Amino acid sequence: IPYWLYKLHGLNINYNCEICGNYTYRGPKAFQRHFAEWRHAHGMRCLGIPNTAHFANVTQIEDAVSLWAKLKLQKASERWQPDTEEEYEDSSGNVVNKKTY
Amino acid sequence: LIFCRKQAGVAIGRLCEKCDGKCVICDSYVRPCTLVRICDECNYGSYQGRCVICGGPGVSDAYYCKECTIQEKDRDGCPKIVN
Amino acid sequence: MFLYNLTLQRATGISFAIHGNFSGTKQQEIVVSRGKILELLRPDPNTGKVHTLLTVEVFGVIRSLMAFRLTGGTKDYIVVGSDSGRIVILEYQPSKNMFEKIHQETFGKSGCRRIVPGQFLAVDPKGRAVMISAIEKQKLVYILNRDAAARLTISSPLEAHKANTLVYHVVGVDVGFENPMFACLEMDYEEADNDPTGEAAANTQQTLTFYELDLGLNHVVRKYSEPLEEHGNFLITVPGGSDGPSGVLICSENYITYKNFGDQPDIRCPIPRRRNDLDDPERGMIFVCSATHKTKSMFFFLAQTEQGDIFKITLETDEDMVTEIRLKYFDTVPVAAAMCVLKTGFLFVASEFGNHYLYQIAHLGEPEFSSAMPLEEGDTFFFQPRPLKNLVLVDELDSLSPILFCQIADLANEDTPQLYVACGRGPRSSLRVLRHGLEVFNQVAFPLQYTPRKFVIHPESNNLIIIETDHNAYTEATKAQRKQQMAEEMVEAELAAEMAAAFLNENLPESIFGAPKAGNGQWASVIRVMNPIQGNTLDLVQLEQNEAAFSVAVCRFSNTGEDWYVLVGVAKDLILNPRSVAGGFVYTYKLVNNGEKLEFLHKTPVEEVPAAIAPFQGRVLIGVGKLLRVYDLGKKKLLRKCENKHIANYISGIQTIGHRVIVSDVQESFIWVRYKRNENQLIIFADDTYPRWVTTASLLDYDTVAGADKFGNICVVRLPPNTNDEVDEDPTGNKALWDRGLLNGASQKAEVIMNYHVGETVLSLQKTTLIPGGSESLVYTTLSGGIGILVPFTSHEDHDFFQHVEMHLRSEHPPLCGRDHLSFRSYYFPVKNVIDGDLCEQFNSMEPNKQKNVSEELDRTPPEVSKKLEDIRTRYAF
Amino acid sequence: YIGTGHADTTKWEWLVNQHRDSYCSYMGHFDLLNYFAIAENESKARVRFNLMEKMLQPCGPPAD
Amino acid sequence: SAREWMRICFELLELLKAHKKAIRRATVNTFGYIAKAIGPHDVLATLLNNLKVQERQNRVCTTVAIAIVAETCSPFTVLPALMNEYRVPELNVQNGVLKSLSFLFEYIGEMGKDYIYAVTPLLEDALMDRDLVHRQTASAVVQHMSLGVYGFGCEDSLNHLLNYVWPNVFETSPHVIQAVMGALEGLRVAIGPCRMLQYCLQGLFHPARKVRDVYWKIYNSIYIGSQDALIAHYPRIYNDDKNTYIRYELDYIL
Amino acid sequence: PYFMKNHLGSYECKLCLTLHNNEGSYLAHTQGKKHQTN
Amino acid sequence: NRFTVAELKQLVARPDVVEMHDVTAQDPKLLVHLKATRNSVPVPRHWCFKRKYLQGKRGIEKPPFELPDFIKRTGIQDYQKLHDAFFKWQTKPKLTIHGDLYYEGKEFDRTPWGELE
RNA sequence: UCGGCCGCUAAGAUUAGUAUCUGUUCUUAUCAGUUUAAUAUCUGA
Ligand SMILES: [Zn+2]
Ligand SMILES: [Zn+2]
Ligand SMILES: [Zn+2]
Ligand SMILES: [Zn+2]
Ligand SMILES: [Zn+2]
Repeated sequence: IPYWLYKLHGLNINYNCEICGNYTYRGPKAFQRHFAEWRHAHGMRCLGIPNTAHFANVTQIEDAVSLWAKLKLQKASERWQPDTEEEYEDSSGNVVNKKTY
Repeated sequence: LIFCRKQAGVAIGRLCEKCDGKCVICDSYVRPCTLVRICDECNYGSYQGRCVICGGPGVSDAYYCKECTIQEKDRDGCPKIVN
Repeated sequence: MFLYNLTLQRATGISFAIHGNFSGTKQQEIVVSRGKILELLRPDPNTGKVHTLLTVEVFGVIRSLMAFRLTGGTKDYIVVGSDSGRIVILEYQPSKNMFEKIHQETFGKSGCRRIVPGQFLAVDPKGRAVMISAIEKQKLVYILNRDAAARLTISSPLEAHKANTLVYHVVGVDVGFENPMFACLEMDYEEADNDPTGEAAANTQQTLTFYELDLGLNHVVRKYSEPLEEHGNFLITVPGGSDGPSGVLICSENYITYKNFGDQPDIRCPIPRRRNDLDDPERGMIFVCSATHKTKSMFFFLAQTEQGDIFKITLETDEDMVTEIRLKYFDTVPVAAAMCVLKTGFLFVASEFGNHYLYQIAHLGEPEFSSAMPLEEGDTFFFQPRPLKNLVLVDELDSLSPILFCQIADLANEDTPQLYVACGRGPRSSLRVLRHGLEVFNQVAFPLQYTPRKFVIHPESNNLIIIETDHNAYTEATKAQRKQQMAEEMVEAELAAEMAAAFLNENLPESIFGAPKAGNGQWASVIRVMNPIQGNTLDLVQLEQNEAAFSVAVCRFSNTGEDWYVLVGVAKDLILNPRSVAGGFVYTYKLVNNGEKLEFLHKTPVEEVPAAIAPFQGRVLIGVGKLLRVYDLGKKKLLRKCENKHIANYISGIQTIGHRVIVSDVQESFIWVRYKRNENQLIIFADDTYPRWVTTASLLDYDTVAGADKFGNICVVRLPPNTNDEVDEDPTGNKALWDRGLLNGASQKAEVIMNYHVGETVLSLQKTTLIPGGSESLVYTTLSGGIGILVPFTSHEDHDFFQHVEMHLRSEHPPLCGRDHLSFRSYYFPVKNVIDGDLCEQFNSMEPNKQKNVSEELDRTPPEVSKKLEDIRTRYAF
Repeated sequence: YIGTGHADTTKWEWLVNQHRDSYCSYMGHFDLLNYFAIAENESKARVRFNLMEKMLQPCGPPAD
Repeated sequence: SAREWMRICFELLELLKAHKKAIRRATVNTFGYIAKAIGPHDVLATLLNNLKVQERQNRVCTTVAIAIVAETCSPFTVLPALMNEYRVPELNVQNGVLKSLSFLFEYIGEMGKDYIYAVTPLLEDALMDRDLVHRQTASAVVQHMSLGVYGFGCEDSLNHLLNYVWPNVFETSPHVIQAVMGALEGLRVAIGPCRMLQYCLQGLFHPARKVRDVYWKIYNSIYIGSQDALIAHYPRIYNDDKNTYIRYELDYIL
Repeated sequence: PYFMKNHLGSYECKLCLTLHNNEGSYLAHTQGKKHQTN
Repeated sequence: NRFTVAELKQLVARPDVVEMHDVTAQDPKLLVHLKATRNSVPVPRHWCFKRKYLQGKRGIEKPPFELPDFIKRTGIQDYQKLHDAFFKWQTKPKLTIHGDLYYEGKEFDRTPWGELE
């Protein structure tokens, strides 16, 4: 391949993903596409994290875990939790949850 | 090309024969609307009753077209082209 | 859908009022700007009744108004500063009864812009020049003269721009026949924008600056500038040229100061404060408006404070200079937008809100305070407010400004509905009942204690339940406690005891003297049950200090049966700016004794202001901040049964139809929510594609919502067909991670089908028939006291005719203050599907030759055009 | 024209322009001013004077 | 006679080669006078065939003439034939059709509202075209269409076309980018400053100076055009540590 | 074979994806390096 | 002094909009906030593509433009039929929503109120 | 992933801009600076 094309495609630059067991992707185009490819997906399955657009451009393992921790708490704080959040009355106006009811 | 853009006064802009009908902003022959006002400095002396566009002898009044009026391009300043 | 807008009752609020001989005769008239309407008033000097001679819609925002008379002139002209980037001079033609536009000079773009002039307008006292200014940077001076035909002429504008400079106020200075001068209160912001310590901002001084217009050299020079000790809020032109000393008074917080260019020392007098005032001790005082009365012999100014007290201000001059400023308390009237002294001995007070008053000046004006009297640090002048003495009330012009809430209903059993109108403001608030009829609408007013926010009609008794709330206000219990401690501090600091006992017995009515301003974040609120027939209070609940009621609903709960409950949503310790709140409460009352008495049940705490409460399916929806909760009744509390947490900002209103809930956001407009009964879920299924600052909403049909916004617009949003509202939440909660929706909101979008800018803020919208056997209209009421309708065309033929009439009138009869009509109606969004019948009815007011020209274009005759215009008016609303 | 920006406009400059335009718009639109006078329970004149006073440093001091 | 005017039409087609603009301008008007006399059918057929020429002076004057014929005789008589000529696989013909539409929507003004939905699919084709001139001329149509139908509820078609005009804001070719900016100024009036601001927001603080330069030139034109309207439309920016960015008065409730 | 006329009336190579004003431009292209490599 | 993409995604309410080049902005917090705003429209994807905006559309034998059905049934491919085409038979085309930008590869009681009688 | 380098448009006027083929496209050890969104480019070690 001519050297001008190697530099245009940025194959000179080398990018690492730890979710891929330190697999190096040459060029930005190859690296920005892998986050949807198989190797990254498999690495995210191993961590137990769904491979969403949230975790694109996230290469380190410790960051992907902490971001997944943040997201899971965010979505749980978004959603209606009728098992703990619904209010019931037993007798004489004592406020209780659905389990206690 | 560069328009004077100075605060326009009471003086009315003129067009020569060849530029008659043209909007001074967009160079359209279509739908004259608002009458053109020019600044005092573009009107004073030998520049009295000269064409807003080219600078030849004025014969008719300059107008902004309806499109320039809707866009409020008539509010931008003295539209005499000085270059 | 195509609507036609008509005004039923024009805005009654007054923004500006000027005085002069507009007819040319010795009779004095008053030109008043309601915001979008210019109106000529003539008080009869014999009767003391104000007659409206002319009202015109100017389809713009009037931002300033001044009267000028050329030297040796006999007729006053009107100069208008507006939101069109044009200065307009008008002359009233008494024979034709119309305002003729004499001159219209264009200088900039339209809108209420920061740097394009229009906000401030000043005229040289001898009529030789007018200055129009922006809040920032730009000032233009137009030379005014007359030609050989004695017709007014206007020059090209001379500019007087300075970068980075804010203008607080401008007046012409009465210099006699010397070169015209304009005094400005200015502040340079340049050093503030460049200092990250914030120290320059704190050390920035307001300056008084005098721009002189050299008539010889044809340029404006900034001749003198001087910093001020404290920031002035406005200037008063002082009489000059041998009818006074010239110079200006600067009104600032706590002080009135006289300054003149030259060797005049500055003279400063403290503003006198009410003795034993219950207002928060920290607050100072500003004059809100001034009037000058120049008799040939003498001059005085009347200036009103923000508590409504008018002071007569006289300048004592010795050989063309001033030595002292003297202040005498004159009378207390409601806080005025404008006060105007008519030479016939009458004073017209255009209230800031509510009814306007014409008083007769019985006596021309107790201790006389003065700038020459010594005063120590902390010490001030003290006067005692007392009932009217120098003024006699002769006429009272009714105004609905501000309309805060409205219900159109037949509560009186008249078959024709009445309009129940919650009018502001403060202790001058009222519930007004409006009937179509002659005594266009006749009113009856019932007083209220605080600004009414909302009311609801109890279905079984037709009693109103009104919540009234004011910020900066004491409850009755707090005001009593404050009065007892002030009487105790009076004695502590035998004669004092007699003064304390007098003070506790002195009860100055709040409707007249104003309510005591408590501080920031202090609220007073009441829940009032009122009979709408004669407006007697059946029940009044005073809430605790610093609880502010913002929402109210009357409803039955399914679990409890037939009993009616009232729910009031209250905020606890709300600070408006910066916004913070200490939670809130929903109070629940049972409404008993045939809807007369409120019996307290319980108070349920909530985390945010419960700003909207809507009965829903035998339970209630409550919007608590940005959370939409379903609540059921319970025994000790309302019980939370369902929640949606996906609403963007803050819930300003909720409307329910079937299982759809339309939620108003404060800024992100309309969100459609489906309630699933079986799943017990609230799911957002659709939203809008524009920010709207929603004030009010009305459902027109099952898919269509009409909304109004803070900015004066009305919109109608509709769900497109095959909008599916049956969408469910993922039980696992995995789809929430994948689905991102559309444009960072709901996957389905509503379509805006109508946009129109009314020009005034609309706080109520209701779909109703106004006249029996008539057709349904969307009625709206504005905060300027204006009532309008939007009515649908039924025919293409009729829509096409009025569209053509509007097209011709937009060109043939363009708005008086130089604005483009289509631009003004498209102020925030492009107008869409509304014809303005306020413009189309100006056809009747046109000159007959212009009526003939337009009608020929329409291929009709002027009587036939007028008939069509009347036919649509009468179908929907008289 | 004051309030235009360019590729180096910062958050603070953009927001100070918006706040200054907003306060001038409120001073210009009568009903918007009415709404704030009623909400705050202040005179319209007091409201206007308070807006004029915020025009100097609406967003707090510059970053640098 | 009908044949006499048709012979004149052929002679007028040659007078579009004239050096003086006053002749060409007078020739263009005469084509509309004959169209009013005879009918637009056969005079337009003559004009559409004169779009196959190589001279740019002669072919632009035909596009003016076609639009005059569509102004004299209502555009519904002219448009079906102009839409068909767009199907001809030639560059100057397809550019000629677009150029005729540009002048057509500029001449008819408010009558545009009846012909927006018809032309919209044709303008999408052109805006999707690789050719820069197809995109440049269709942007001029959108500009004149937009200003013509302002106040007549045709935002749905114009916002649709904004989706095909907006990706050309990164074009560097001066006449192309000037046509795009002119389209955007037109759509600011017709669809509103709120919409245009919504297209700007993401690019104002974008990392590349390629995206900010452009987005600020657009935003500045909206700002200067609509300064007061934007007050309602600015997005909420949250307070930072040092600075207060919330407009709290707009959050007050009554 | 790879010679096609576009909807604009110009000519394209399908193999190389190169635009040609005329037939002569395409025939010079077929002699060229880009076409021979493809 | 720049955030990492990892560090910015922790600090923002919408980690998914965050892109690789966003950390190189002069204000990444404001940028991601504006990218998360309701009804804001993404920058055209080709701002960083080497090839110009539509230049990559080549080697396609796209068919001649299909006229709308109401113009097609006129028989242009009668002046009252030509009037009925635009004023009777004219149907609104399939339009696209706010913010749906075109890119190179994209192509390939229930009674209403205020209705006319 | 296809840049960089050496016929058409403006109702132009009676000159300004811009697509497209051809040909050429620098192998780098390891880092740094200048730069840019990134890369490249340029300059050192
Ligand atoms: Zn990976
Ligand atoms: Zn000039
Ligand atoms: Zn023009
Ligand atoms: Zn000329
Ligand atoms: Zn090839």
